[PDB]
Amino acid sequence: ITIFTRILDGLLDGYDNRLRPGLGERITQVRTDMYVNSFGPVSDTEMEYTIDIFFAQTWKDERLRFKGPMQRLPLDNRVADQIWTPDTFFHNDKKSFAHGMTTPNKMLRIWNDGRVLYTMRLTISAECPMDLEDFPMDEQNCPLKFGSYAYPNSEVVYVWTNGSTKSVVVAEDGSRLNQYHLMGQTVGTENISTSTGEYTIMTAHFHLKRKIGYFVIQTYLPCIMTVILSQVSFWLNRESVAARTVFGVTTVLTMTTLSISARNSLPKVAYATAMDWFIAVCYAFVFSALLEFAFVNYITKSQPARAAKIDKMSRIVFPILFGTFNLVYWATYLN
Amino acid sequence: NITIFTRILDGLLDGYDNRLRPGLGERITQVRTDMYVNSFGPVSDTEMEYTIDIFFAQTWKDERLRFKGPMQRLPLDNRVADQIWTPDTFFHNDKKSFAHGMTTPNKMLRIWNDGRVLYTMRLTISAECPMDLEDFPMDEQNCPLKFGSYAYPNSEVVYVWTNGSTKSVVVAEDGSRLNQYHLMGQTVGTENISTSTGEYTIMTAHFHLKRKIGYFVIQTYLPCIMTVILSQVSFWLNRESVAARTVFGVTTVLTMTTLSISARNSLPKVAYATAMDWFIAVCYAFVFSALLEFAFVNYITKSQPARAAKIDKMSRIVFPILFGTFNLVYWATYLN
Amino acid sequence: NITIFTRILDGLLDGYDNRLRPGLGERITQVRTDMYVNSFGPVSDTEMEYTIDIFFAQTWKDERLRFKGPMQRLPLDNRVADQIWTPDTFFHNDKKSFAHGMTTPNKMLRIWNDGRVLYTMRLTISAECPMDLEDFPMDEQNCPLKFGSYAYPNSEVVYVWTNGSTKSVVVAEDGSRLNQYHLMGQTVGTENISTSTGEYTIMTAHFHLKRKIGYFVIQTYLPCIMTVILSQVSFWLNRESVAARTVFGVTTVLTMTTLSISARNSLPKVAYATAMDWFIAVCYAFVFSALLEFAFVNYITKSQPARAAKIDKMSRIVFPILFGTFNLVYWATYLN
Amino acid sequence: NITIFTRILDGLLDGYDNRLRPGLGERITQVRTDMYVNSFGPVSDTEMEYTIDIFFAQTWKDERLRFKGPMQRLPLDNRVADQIWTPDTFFHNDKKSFAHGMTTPNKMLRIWNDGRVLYTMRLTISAECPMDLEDFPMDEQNCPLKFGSYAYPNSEVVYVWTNGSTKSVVVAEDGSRLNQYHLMGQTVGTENISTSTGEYTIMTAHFHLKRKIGYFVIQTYLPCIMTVILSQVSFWLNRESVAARTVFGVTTVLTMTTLSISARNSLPKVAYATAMDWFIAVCYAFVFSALLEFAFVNYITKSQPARAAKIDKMSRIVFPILFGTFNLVYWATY
Amino acid sequence: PEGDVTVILNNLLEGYDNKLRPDIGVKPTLIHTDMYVNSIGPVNAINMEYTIDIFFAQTWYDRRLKFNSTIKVLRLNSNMVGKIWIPDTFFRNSKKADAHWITTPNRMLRIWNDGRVLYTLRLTIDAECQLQLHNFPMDEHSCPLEFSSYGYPREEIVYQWKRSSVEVGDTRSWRLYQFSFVGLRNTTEVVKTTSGDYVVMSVYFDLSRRIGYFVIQTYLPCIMTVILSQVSFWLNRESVAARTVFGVTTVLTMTTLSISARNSLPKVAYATAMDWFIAVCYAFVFSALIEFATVNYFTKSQPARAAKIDRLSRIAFPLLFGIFNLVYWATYLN
Ligand SMILES: CCCCCCCCCCO[C@@H]1O[C@H](CO)[C@@H](O[C@H]2O[C@H](CO)[C@@H](O)[C@H](O)[C@H]2O)[C@H](O)[C@H]1O
Ligand SMILES: CCCCCCCCCCO[C@@H]1O[C@H](CO)[C@@H](O[C@H]2O[C@H](CO)[C@@H](O)[C@H](O)[C@H]2O)[C@H](O)[C@H]1O
Ligand SMILES: CCCCCCCCCCO[C@@H]1O[C@H](CO)[C@@H](O[C@H]2O[C@H](CO)[C@@H](O)[C@H](O)[C@H]2O)[C@H](O)[C@H]1O
Ligand SMILES: CCCCCCCCCCO[C@@H]1O[C@H](CO)[C@@H](O[C@H]2O[C@H](CO)[C@@H](O)[C@H](O)[C@H]2O)[C@H](O)[C@H]1O
Ligand SMILES: CC(C)(C)OC(=O)c1ncn2c1[C@@H]1CCCN1C(=O)c1c(Br)cccc1-2
Ligand SMILES: CC(C)(C)OC(=O)c1ncn2c1[C@@H]1CCCN1C(=O)c1c(Br)cccc1-2
Ligand SMILES: CC(C)(C)OC(=O)c1ncn2c1[C@@H]1CCCN1C(=O)c1c(Br)cccc1-2
Ligand SMILES: CC(C)(C)OC(=O)c1ncn2c1[C@@H]1CCCN1C(=O)c1c(Br)cccc1-2
Ligand SMILES: CC(C)(C)OC(=O)c1ncn2c1[C@@H]1CCCN1C(=O)c1c(Br)cccc1-2
Ligand SMILES: *[C@@H]1O[C@H](CO)[C@@H](O)[C@H](O)[C@H]1NC(C)=O
Ligand SMILES: *[C@@H]1O[C@H](CO)[C@@H](O)[C@H](O)[C@H]1NC(C)=O
Ligand SMILES: *[C@@H]1O[C@H](CO)[C@@H](O)[C@H](O)[C@H]1NC(C)=O
Ligand SMILES: *[C@@H]1O[C@H](CO)[C@@H](O)[C@H](O)[C@H]1NC(C)=O
Ligand SMILES: *[C@@H]1O[C@H](CO)[C@@H](O)[C@H](O)[C@H]1NC(C)=O
Repeated sequence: ITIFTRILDGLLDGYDNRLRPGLGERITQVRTDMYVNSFGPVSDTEMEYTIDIFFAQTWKDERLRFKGPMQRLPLDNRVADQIWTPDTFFHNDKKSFAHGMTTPNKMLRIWNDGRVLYTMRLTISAECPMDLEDFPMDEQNCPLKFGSYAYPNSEVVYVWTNGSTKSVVVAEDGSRLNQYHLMGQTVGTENISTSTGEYTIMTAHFHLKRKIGYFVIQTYLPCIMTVILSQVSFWLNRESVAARTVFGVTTVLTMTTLSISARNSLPKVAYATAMDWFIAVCYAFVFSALLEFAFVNYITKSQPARAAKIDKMSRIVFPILFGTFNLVYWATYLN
Repeated sequence: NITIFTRILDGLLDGYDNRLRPGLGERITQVRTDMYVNSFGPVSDTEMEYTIDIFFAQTWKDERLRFKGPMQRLPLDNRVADQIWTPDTFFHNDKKSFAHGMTTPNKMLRIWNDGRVLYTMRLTISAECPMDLEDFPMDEQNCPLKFGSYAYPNSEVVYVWTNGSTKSVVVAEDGSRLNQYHLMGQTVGTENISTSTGEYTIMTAHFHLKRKIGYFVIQTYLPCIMTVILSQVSFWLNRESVAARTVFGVTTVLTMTTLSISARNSLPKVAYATAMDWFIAVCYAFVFSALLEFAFVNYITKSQPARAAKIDKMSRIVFPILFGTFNLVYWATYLN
Repeated sequence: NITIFTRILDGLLDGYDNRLRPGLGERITQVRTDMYVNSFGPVSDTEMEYTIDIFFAQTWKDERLRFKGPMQRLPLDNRVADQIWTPDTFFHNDKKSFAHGMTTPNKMLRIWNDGRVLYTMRLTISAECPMDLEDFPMDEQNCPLKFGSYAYPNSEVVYVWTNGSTKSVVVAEDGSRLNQYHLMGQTVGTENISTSTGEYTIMTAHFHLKRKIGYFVIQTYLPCIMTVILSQVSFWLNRESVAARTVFGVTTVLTMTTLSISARNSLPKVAYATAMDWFIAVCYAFVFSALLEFAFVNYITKSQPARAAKIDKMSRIVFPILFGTFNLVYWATYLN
Repeated sequence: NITIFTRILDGLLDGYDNRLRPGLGERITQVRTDMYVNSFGPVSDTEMEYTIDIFFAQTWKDERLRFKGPMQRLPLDNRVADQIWTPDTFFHNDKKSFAHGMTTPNKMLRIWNDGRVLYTMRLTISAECPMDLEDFPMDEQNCPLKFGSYAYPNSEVVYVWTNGSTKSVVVAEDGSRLNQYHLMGQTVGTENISTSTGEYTIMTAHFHLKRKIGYFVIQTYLPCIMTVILSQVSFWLNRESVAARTVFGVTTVLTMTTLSISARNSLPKVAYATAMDWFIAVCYAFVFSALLEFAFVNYITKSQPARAAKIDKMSRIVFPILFGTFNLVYWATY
Repeated sequence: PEGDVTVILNNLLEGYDNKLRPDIGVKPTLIHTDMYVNSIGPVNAINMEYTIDIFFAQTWYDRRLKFNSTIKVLRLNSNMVGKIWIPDTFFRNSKKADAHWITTPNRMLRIWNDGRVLYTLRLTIDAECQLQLHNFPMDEHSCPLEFSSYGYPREEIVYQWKRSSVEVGDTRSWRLYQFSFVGLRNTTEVVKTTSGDYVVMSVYFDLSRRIGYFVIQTYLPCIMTVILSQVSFWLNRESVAARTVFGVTTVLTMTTLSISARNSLPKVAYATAMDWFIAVCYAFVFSALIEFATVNYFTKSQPARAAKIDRLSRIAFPLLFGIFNLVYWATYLN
């Protein structure tokens, strides 16, 4: 134990953590790996998502070289503050924090070679802009851009470990989402010239497909059961004017209320979604049904044969014209 | 006396390197851990998480802390905890957590002559509780609390539960009450996991819960059951009162629609049906069927008044039984 | 003058070890505590908690801070509180709390020639207040506030309340006002609890409160009472107006249904019925009964017009009286 | 060598008083400022505020930092930023803000031989954006971002934009992220204001916005337009169908009432009517008038059946035209 | 200049005691306070509080900070506030108080040759203000902001204002939708307690509510619903279902409308001026239904009364509501 205390003091004695390793001589290469402990709740309304990861970085620091009986140096966060570490920052980060209980969740391991292994646990909320045209049969891709803030590529460079495959791992238990399937992950790296230098930002893309089950129960079934209800009016006689009216007047507003209700939970986007269109025609079908009764009742006294006919015909054309719409609707957006 | 203890502390910390765990290169640091749940915090189904207020204790041996003195132990504050080495235990499934700090950090350090350390602290932790809601609201859910070291694998630090004389996990009787759940029990566990940074030993604390049906009986089930019988009152009216019969069906059919959406708005946006959803689904079928009954009755009341009237009399007894028969099987199915 | 106090402070802190409690190995540090509630924070029924903004004072004697000087006290800032030893008092039932910091930390340190220290601070604390809501909205609740040392059992540190002159618990008339509750009064207590880490002396401050019924009279009771009276207006119509009579019942039963769910959403998800729940239940029975009354009358109006018509004439007087008598017994029961 | 830079830093910070601005008693400290909006955050109409994620850069010259060395610029971390003097710039209209901290504080310090300092940092800022919603939801809003020093007036510190006004503020094309607003453009400005603590130079960056009407077309206008059309279907029924005609009027008047409260709940509780309110107001008049029309015809249907019938056949053409013309005038106006 | 000032500061901090107030045992330090309100944030009657953004200042004399030099003032930043003595000023009715840390701690420290110190910091405060919203939404309130020393009673510390006691900023930036800033007054006093007799300093802000929102959100839909219920008078009793819908649905909406109105407001036990308006409107509607039931119970047998009731209701019911509206508004209008 006493031997290692002197090793640490010898490495940190006269060690300036304010300067990156290789300043003015070599670029600091940082191989990075990532393990997603859990994929956090995705907020469509806020166009963001949360993620809890173990973010590891390894670089070579010659000032930390040493010869001893051990092969490395398992240490705590205590030493991480005393040495130099990369100033990595997540570009598209909204709000994030490093877990601190029981102690700062950090790990420092130093090798005789001088290579440093520096991993930490982070929960990050980042922006994930979405296009919701195909909602709720939609797929989304959420990025995670990160890189150095003060050191361009001429001084610090990032690269993925093990190659672009298996560089990023995700715990199967932690990718829990109520509304999305986590299809897969793809990594990337690109240099970008900025007015403060050309930095190398590395990205981790998370592709997602939305689950239709929830909206089937909350929106689609309530709408489909309301359109068929409006069509029951056709099976009544024009003599029951009030009854026929109650059917139409109520089902059109039920359809209106379902629209506003179904949209309140979604982001206030200024364009229609696949759910909106479905609701739109369902409103047309119910409104058409009520308009059908208004027509028969207006001509039932002058053209009772035509008015009566139009009732018998509506009992078959409306369901087919709606049933055929669902066939094309669900086939188009699920293809 | 006070000056004597000042010298004891100085002797232990003189040349003490808290950056190194006890037994580096000599012995693996074994950390026996105990836990006391001061309160089991609110469970958030929508957020799939739960809160918990615990006293988390860890005890290990540090040779450098050997002292000889009049007193056997050393009741101290958090001030010394920062000066000595302590395990870097962390809760894997943690969402967000913090250690209470008022008035001072809620921490306790006790050192015995042997060198054994007792290190306990107060923690409020929000952790993930993945839930399966197929049998909701008559389901049982288990919320884990897996924890272990972050920088020291099993080859350097090992965790173990308190073997005897202290129940490994304790729950305060004052704190365990929950508005929506019964806290059935707790089960502990220990497991090794091979990772690219070593094989760590995570210790688990499972908290098992079964949901309370009282709230949903009154908020969803009774409103649904009272709405289905309302739709059946239509049978006690004459076919001549088409508008009246219509008001019954259209109104109860939409009431059932509203109850569905309302009951699901408060719940997590899961993409699968629950036992409550099915219950609502059939209750919607019964009310829609009742309206469908009048629509059929009203269509043949002029051509077959004997049949139209006859089915209104049997519908008055078949519908309640056919709904009552569903409740008998439904409540027996999920409540046994 | 100023330089004199600077040297006094330096002499007291010179060689002072704040890691050790005063009297370690000779005497237990007794901590006399007083409390002044600057404001009683909002009470959250849903979260089963309450907030409170208090001035929390602790006074003990430190043999090491004895000094002789001109003035008898030492008005100092918070800067010195960190340099000396202070008790590690913590609130057991605390959920989340914080110490006010603007403009400077709300803390005060006063040292006397004797060595006695006065250490007071301003704290806003949210603590658990478990409630039994059987008598809701006519319920009385008692919210505790347990606190004590975390690292020092009774063998090392003990807490005690102040004498009567310095009232143990005071509550500012400016702060106790609550929109939904009356703060009846406060009672203090002290008790030892044997724990696996020692026998600690926890001191409790209980705050008793009864809910204000005004809000629920306007939001739930009147809408329910007016909806049952509305349903009974159906009796004043003729059976010939079948659709009209139906509109009364069908609408009022759902009006009562909606009033339930609306009144049911804002309250904590408790799995048991409250005094309000039963009230809503009876109003639903009276409204549903009114609609069922017409269904029976309309069913026998063709065969027994004398019986059907007469029961409509008595329903006008039995329903209001039978409901008025229900309200009389209801409101009398839960008010006493 | 690394050791060479270690001595350079110590020599500069040795005896360095960061409590004093550079050029104290000789020259006013000029601070050239640049800004890059990494993302334009959500605008909260209810809260009359907006969020923004920027890289806020400030550059000044400090003679005390003049150094001679191998490399002519010194790429450094935040560690040194606290040890030297930096401007105390503050955003006047700031509500609540914070500097990103992961993995390390998002800050950058670069020093040159001349003594010129470059100090940039990443900030997420929530600031006040007072709005006038008379033309809501067809409205344009401008959100400011006033900033300047807190303790140094113009006599001690002065701010100026980089390379003139042009290109001082940039916005990432990926970062222009608003669901409900278009980010038209940005214009900068500078002004001195005399205050009881001195004459400070505040610098402002205005962000102009035009609201997107698409969301409200679906949530408010169409429900209103289709509900008035629903109410007018009543004219095509006979006065004999009193209950039916009543059901139309009774229902559409309350539907229109409900839509107002619903549409109004999401908006700021402003004490003046918006373009949406008026639109809803007339749609309520159109539906209520239709119900009143039936009450009139049904009141005279027995006494003047020719007139009662006349007003029905007349409502079928005058009501739609008067509403269609209103939308023509309404939508054409804005 | 720079070197001189550096030595003046070092020579004033060597033997200085932050932990000791000036005039300790000699006299009571006088603190001349001033305040500039940047904005008045949202009022939250639910928790009986309100937000406020201010530049708060304290100016005391400290003997230990006397320096002889040619310069007049030492314009410095916040880095010196922690290395000198600062009053323990705290706010007695604040629920929470926050400072501003972007870009630097939003504080300034100015020192004169005389020993006078100017210390002002930016603050945002959530102060508790109990509201007697009985005349709501026609209610008038005044809300305080108390602050005193936490540990130095009257003998040790004392406060007093300037003639610039308070200074308000641009009122348009202020996010006060339902209220309008009118008044601002200051008060000094000494409150006695167990720990001592502290001199407390309060500043009241006077706010008068606006009806615009509630007029559109509540009063109008209430006024139109009672009217709709009275259109039922212009229909025949033959169409029983028609006029039954009129009454049943209108009592339904006036009910829902009341709950919708109170939901967004604090849960006060007593009744407000609006609750009364909503209550009597419910009576006007409920009274219209029972009127039809009475007329219906008489129509079949005795069409004498059943006919003249509607004739009089069409005059009284509308005219009795308008007189009530005049009584209501004029009672609170002035
Ligand atoms: C014919 C016209 C009828 C008049 C218009 C009717 C207006 C009332 C519609 C209510 O619909 C609900 O509104 C909630 C609040 O907007 C939504 O809550 C959901 O979404 C909200 C916003 O994202 C969240 O605040 C909630 O927690 C979440 O449950 C919910 O999904 C939606 O069904
Ligand atoms: C007939 C055709 C039209 C369909 C029906 C339209 C109306 C929709 C019903 C709304 O019902 C409410 O929805 C809230 C959410 O929107 C729920 O809030 C609950 O759940 C929310 C989200 O979980 C929380 O934010 C709330 O605090 C909590 O009270 C609440 O329980 C539920 O009664
Ligand atoms: C004429 C008969 C009587 C009618 C009385 C009114 C009937 C009920 C209308 C409710 O309308 C909803 O209210 C929500 C709550 O106010 C709004 O939520 C929206 O706005 C809220 C406030 O900004 C947010 O809290 C929510 O998250 C957001 O979804 C939502 O848009 C709106 O449609
Ligand atoms: C037939 C019997 C009666 C049945 C009544 C059922 C419907 C209840 C009416 C709901 O009205 C809405 O309630 C919201 C609360 O649920 C309010 O939200 C407002 O106030 C809430 C609490 O202050 C906030 O949470 C919201 O963001 C804010 O929009 C909103 O203004 C109000 O219009
Ligand atoms: C994958 C990567 C190198 C970026 O990860 C770490 O470097 C890291 N950092 C911390 N930990 C790890 C390892 C690696 C595999 C996942 N993993 C863990 O989950 C874990 C565990 Br089970 C217990 C204690 C520490 C860690
Ligand atoms: C059980 C366990 C070892 C895991 O617990 C602690 O080590 C611990 N840590 C803190 N405290 C305790 C004891 C132990 C029993 C519960 N208990 C307390 O509740 C308590 C009390 Br009443 C007052 C002061 C300190 C504590
Ligand atoms: C009673 C106790 C020792 C527990 O007293 C405090 O803890 C305390 N701490 C600070 N202050 C107080 C006293 C106590 C009585 C009311 N009171 C105050 O409210 C107050 C006031 Br008005 C101004 C300045 C300081 C204080
Ligand atoms: C434009 C301005 C001077 C106000 O900006 C900076 O001074 C700054 N500060 C930090 N960074 C930058 C550059 C400039 C362009 C945007 N930009 C970045 O996005 C970036 C990146 Br990709 C990686 C590392 C650092 C930065
Ligand atoms: C007069 C008073 C003591 C109440 O003064 C402050 O409290 C204060 N403290 C800081 N600042 C101010 C002055 C006051 C007038 C407006 N005003 C400012 O807004 C401001 C500005 Br524009 C820039 C830099 C500092 C300040
Ligand atoms: C970006 O810079 C790195 C480091 O010089 C280099 O390896 C890489 O090839 C460059 N571009 C791309 C597209 O990889
Ligand atoms: C973990 O590894 C250690 C060391 O081999 C062993 O003693 C222990 O039994 C293992 N635990 C499990 C759960 O496999
Ligand atoms: C608490 O401890 C003291 C000292 O041992 C004892 O006198 C007192 O009776 C104890 N109180 C309780 C409730 O046990
Ligand atoms: C400062 O000025 C006063 C008044 O002239 C004088 O008494 C004192 O000696 C001077 N101090 C110094 C350091 O010059
Ligand atoms: C209060 O404010 C007024 C107006 O500025 C001022 O004249 C008066 O002196 C102030 N009074 C106090 C006690 O601050």
